[PDB]
Amino acid sequence: HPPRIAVIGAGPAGLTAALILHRGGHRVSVYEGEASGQQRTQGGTLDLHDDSGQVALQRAGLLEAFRAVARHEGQEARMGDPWSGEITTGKPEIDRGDLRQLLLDALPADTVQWGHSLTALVSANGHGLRFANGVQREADIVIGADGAWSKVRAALSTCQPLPTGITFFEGWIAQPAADIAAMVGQGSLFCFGGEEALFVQRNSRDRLCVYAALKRSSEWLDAQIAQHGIRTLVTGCYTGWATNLRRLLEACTDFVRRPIYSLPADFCWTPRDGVTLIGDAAHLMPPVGVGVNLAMLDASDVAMALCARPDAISAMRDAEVLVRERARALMPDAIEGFQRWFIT
Ligand SMILES: Cc1cc2nc3c(=O)[nH]c(=O)nc-3n(C[C@H](O)[C@H](O)[C@H](O)COP(=O)(O)OP(=O)(O)OC[C@H]3O[C@@H](n4cnc5c(N)ncnc54)[C@H](O)[C@@H]3O)c2cc1C
Ligand SMILES: [Cl-]
Repeated sequence: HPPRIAVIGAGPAGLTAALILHRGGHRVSVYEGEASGQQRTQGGTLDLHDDSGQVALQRAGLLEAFRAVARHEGQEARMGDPWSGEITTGKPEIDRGDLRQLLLDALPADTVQWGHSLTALVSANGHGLRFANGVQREADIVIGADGAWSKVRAALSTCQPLPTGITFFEGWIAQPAADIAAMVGQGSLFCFGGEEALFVQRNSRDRLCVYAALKRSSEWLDAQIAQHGIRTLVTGCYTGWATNLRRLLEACTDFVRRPIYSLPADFCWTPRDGVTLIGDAAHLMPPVGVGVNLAMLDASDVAMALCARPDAISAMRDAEVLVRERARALMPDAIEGFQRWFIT
């Protein structure tokens, strides 16, 4: 019988896998924890690399669609001196929500099962899935594309992501003043102040995404935030910075706390027939510019294998080796490199 394929997660990995499987004539459902009204809130910017994200879109028949919608407007990465506030200068881009929309727009209406938050995977008739809403399903193939805190990973491993000692505080400037819009430009502004850093990107709707990155223990942040709240704590950490960069920070309405976790480079799970992990589920690592690109490439490796080969279990097993070998080669530099951003 043609296999019942369950994808857990409607991120870039899960949607990329579902689209390649659908186009290969496979029966695929994606189970997404979030309700449909959740895309269109995410608008951070990213670029798809010619050897990963763009390969995945080509495999899914969407490379030209991506090229039609991408910005090719020569977005430059700028550097800011935290103390002088001086800015210097030294790749097809798409907002995160527009990437997810592109994949959703290419899929049949029924593909994604919204409000299906996986709570258990129970293996051998194949694999049982239980959802927080009480729904039960049975699948022959389960692709874990369920992100940093993958429930599918929790079925295969007791190993958890570890804190990096860095937390990003994410803010938005919906209508930047002329001065801060001109300072950031059309692209990115990166400011490394040691244990404080500031990462700003303009998205396709001329909104600024702000990451206030703090090297602080979770315990210290808990105490300070409990007392002062997020906004006061975040702004308080940059009082030694140039006035121009502090104004950029103070223009943010709210901040969300985004602890930066990573799986360890030595991460392993015992392979299980008919179950695998892709993207952040398989190899969550600090945000050094690989995550969406790897997620989509992983999805395309696994989905192509399931389309090309009649032995589904063996196809998945071979694709998993490639996913894991590729990620293990990148994770040490990602983990150590990220730490070196915050050295003093
Ligand atoms: C602050 C920050 C900045 C980043 N910047 C960049 C960047 O500039 N460039 C870049 O390439 N990457 C960046 N990343 C990394 C990137 O966001 C991720 O690597 C990428 O989104 C992973 O895709 P995915 O499909 O594996 O997982 P996700 O995109 O996390 O998708 C997982 C999906 O699974 C769903 N889900 C979770 N648990 C369940 C469950 N139990 N049942 C059902 N559904 C579930 C979630 O709702 C979600 O839709 C950044 C990350 C952070 C934290
Ligand atoms: Cl990343």
